[PDB]
Amino acid sequence: NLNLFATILTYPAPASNYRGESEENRSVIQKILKDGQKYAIISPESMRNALREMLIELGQPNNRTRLHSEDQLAVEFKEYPNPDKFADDFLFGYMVAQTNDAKEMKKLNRPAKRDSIFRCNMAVAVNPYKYDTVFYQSPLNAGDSAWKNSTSSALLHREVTHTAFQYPFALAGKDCAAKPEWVKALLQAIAELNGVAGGHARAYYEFAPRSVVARLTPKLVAGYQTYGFDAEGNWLELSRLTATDSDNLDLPANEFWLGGELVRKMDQEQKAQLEAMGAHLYANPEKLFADLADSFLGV
Amino acid sequence: NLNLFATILTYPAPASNYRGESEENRSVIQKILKDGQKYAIISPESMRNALREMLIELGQPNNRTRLHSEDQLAVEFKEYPNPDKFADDFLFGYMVAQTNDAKEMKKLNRPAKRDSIFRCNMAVAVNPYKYDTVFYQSPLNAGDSAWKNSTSSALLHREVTHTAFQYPFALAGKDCAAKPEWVKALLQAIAELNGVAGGHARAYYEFAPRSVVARLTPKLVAGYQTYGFDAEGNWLELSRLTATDSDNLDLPANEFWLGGELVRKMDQEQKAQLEAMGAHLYANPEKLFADLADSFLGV
Amino acid sequence: HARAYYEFAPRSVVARLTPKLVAGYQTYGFDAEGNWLELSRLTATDSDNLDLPANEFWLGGELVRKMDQEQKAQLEAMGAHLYANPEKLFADLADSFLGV
Amino acid sequence: TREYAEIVYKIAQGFVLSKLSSKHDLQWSKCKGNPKLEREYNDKKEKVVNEAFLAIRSRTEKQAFIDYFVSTLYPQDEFVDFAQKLFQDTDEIRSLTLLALSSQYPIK
Amino acid sequence: REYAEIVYKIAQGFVLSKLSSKHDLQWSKCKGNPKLEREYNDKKEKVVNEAFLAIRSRTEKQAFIDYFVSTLYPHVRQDEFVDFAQKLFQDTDEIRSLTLLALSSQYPIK
Amino acid sequence: REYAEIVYKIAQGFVLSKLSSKHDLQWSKCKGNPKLEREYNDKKEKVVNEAFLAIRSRTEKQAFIDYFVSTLYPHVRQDEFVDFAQKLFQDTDEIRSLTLLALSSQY
RNA sequence: UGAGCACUUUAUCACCGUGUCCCCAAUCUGGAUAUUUU
Repeated sequence: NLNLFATILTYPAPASNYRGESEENRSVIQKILKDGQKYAIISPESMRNALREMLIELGQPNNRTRLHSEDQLAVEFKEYPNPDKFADDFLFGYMVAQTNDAKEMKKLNRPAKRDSIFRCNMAVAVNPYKYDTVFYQSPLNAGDSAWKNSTSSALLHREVTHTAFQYPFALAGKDCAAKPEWVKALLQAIAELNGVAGGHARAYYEFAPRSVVARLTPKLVAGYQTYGFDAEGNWLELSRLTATDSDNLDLPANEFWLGGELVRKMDQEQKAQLEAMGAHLYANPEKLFADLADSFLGV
Repeated sequence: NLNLFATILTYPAPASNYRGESEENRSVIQKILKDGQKYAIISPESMRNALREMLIELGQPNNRTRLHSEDQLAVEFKEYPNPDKFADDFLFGYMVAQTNDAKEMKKLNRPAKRDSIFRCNMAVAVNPYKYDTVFYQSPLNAGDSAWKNSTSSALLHREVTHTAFQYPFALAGKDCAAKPEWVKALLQAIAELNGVAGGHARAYYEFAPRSVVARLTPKLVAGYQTYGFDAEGNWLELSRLTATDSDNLDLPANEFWLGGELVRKMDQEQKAQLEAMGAHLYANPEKLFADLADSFLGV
Repeated sequence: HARAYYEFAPRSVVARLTPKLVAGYQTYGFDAEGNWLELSRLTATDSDNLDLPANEFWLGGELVRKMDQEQKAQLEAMGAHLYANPEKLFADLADSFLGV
Repeated sequence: TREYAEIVYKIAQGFVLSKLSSKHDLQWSKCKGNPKLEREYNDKKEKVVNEAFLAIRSRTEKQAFIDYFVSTLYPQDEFVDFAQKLFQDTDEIRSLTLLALSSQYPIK
Repeated sequence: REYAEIVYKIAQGFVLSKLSSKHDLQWSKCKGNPKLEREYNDKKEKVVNEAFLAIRSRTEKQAFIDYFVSTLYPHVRQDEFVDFAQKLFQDTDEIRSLTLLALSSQYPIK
Repeated sequence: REYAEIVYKIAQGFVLSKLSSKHDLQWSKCKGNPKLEREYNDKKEKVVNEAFLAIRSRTEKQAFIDYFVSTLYPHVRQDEFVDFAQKLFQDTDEIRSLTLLALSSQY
């Protein structure tokens, strides 16, 4: 069977994400370091919520809708997680550990087991500096209104960083009942990927992908160095040189699919040279996802 | 539904904005850097106040008026934020977190949810040098008057920079009750956008837009590289070449709207050539906003 | 246990003496991950170049096989102080031991 | 004992005292004059000490290098060797400075 | 070490040179005086304060200022260490750390 | 790299040529009395310092000014001109970081 | 190198999970006189 997995990156821009929930005077964004340098941010689970929301706006069932009425966030549910009557959030009937028992396994024969069929990892930035502020401020109303917010005035500052960052993911799934429409919708929705890290009316960021690269779609898991291309520089072109070399003389090549940035500004002669099988060269990244889904899904 | 988002820039000029609130001997303007170079300034929330003020002068309700009587700034309020009886600062009934509770949710059924329906980001300059002074000075009165300001004399200097800078924004909204008049007024007011960064009687700057470009008004979110055009050079013309190419042969085009500068001084033959759909070419930027609002709003 | 197996490979095996009972270094009282071999017997032999015969008591330490080998060799003796690998070392030990 | 211990302690108390006498322009003699002026002086010292305490933790490990806030708190012949001593193995110097800041923290 | 004291030496030379530009180079008029010593240190402290303020403001321009602006206005001296006048092209950060340390020490105010 | 010393070495020959041009009998009269050296030292100081202002004025013409001046005095220029593509294709690295800070601010 | 002097502490294996928050921009101030020879 076919297994596919890909990597993307977004355009450079300023950004900042609420990540502390620890202190009020100052905000911290830095999460994890590399080789003695702090240049990585962002959580590997917020994009799950972003995908869920986008799937909600695309007409698939609203199985789990976030509601904001209480002080602490709570999420409602339907009658019960069912991976057959509906998409079950891409068939995400998850663990229900409680002493009540009396689960559907004895009534609806539902073992409560998951159908994950998805893989994702935390993003990593490419710029190390996180020691700049903006020094905004908040006022005191004192307007004799019925509500006073803080009854004080403060001079609190925030931290932002201008960076572009990469993102790997894997699927490694297989077609089943009601899957082709749902997997096709997932591949359609991953193209946009907006509204990440909740609402942000002061900083606006997008996850529109450029230079998307997917690896080894028909073959079994053999990929390596998912975090390869970086520093606004192409790196998979030498990977094709060293892994599954284009010529079938010392290392036979493989079916690859390449994004738009790596071919928009790159040597014209190389396009003709990279024609042992022609690979898959496209101008806009969104164009190739439909064809890739058609090929991998088989229909 | 239709979603629109655009980018603008202003004319080059000298400028300086109070941004330190830290020290008195010297003033600092530089905020954030890029690729090892410091060429970005300005906050993404002052223009919100500018829009609020301009909407005040346009005859919409004065829901939240800034008052200057105490040493620390305080802003008054009406009886309660209501997104129905009035514009609610473009329906900005925001969070009210207090222990009193007894909110209108139990009396007026108002969940205190604040509609946003707006997106904006911090501006970025295009010139890196911020190491010049003007070396002004302040006197000592000593005129035997009833009030002495500082009872001293100082030789303090200030920093200015001559630069033009770009500005992206997004709306991605939809028409609702009482919206068309309010969104039309917002689009009318964004054309002028004067009085930014508070009062400034010594340095006078304007946000009059030239070479405004809006993207993908009817289609869903697919835009990329909002910060593209810069260095007093057009860049979206090649974007049309590579994204939604003008000819409908290898990449079908899309409905775009272009500003005045990109067509005022540009090849005459290109106007005729760029006629696959004719796009939207206008001389003054203010002219196209009314038509764009009419088309997107539907009335 | 089979898993997490530990194996005893030779690593800088050094000791020798004339037909007299053991003494001097006492096989213990040494530091960790250092040059206990080196510090101990190099200091003793510098103090006892004439007191004990360094010709039969060959060199010590696998690290000195990488640096300052020439200086130590010239200051001590031109004896059979070869040290490249434990296998050939024990081979020449057996070669010299067949005669005795 | 001309060692690191008193040197960091001396510069720590000197640093905090100097800038509070610069920003606020206050002396301890005025503080003891009346209980009223003392408490806001204590409160002003409270804000001064904590902002450095939190921020010095913000920059950690070798990215702190030997360049610190307000240019290493702007600290003759003994300086030459002492600078070289703190040139290498800087991890303990920053850790022990937090002790001095906690010592300067007002009681109660 | 040797570079550190070299940084120390140029710090004294620059300070006295600025004093020579503003007033007399020699320092004997301010000896046991409650006013002459007061003004001598006052002009001394203000000169280093403004020079140090300019240097510490260029925080993120570490390399470039060490090529261009932090080395012209301070009159530097070279005798034989051309070989060691090379890390200024690749280090560009610790040298600044030494300079700010030297200037901070040359702040004789109680 | 190597050009750093090349610029370094040629500068002492440049200033020595400068001294030999404006001044007469060069260093042979230094052993006469320390007095005349003071005028020689102050004159050699007052010629370099005025050149500091001109050399650091503007990048474009500070090139044009220093080519003609540099071609005049030194005599080993034939070696350096034929090598490294005439200072690496005319203007590169802001004239070697402004002529290595005018030879480290004249020693 | 001598008489009480043994022979191993031995062999195997999963934590399932899932899931992040809204709000905000201040102020004033400028300076004085002065060249001649190869």
